[PDB]
Amino acid sequence: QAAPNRPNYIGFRDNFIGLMYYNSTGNMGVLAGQASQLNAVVDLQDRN
Amino acid sequence: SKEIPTPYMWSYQPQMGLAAGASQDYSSRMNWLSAGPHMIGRVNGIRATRNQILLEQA
Repeated sequence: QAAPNRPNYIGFRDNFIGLMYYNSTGNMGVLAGQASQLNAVVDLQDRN
Repeated sequence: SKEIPTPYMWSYQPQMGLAAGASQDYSSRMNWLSAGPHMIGRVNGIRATRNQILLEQA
């Protein structure tokens, strides 16, 4: 005897979270001026 | 650093009613590290007011 399997749907996440390293210093991404030597995005661990 | 210090805030003792030993204020600081000259001379102009309000309040 044989039953159909337990279905799933490997899709992308809701609203494309889990694709960008947010809020985690350690491979963190920066908006800045081109000649600025600065950030405008510094992240913290507890912030979501 | 030495000139505009972040003020020592106390802590309340509920049992004895005395002062529980103070601590550096570490929960109101601006994150001015991502700022050029036209604001880090403004942020230091803010802390230099709360270090003068707290002396005209004391």
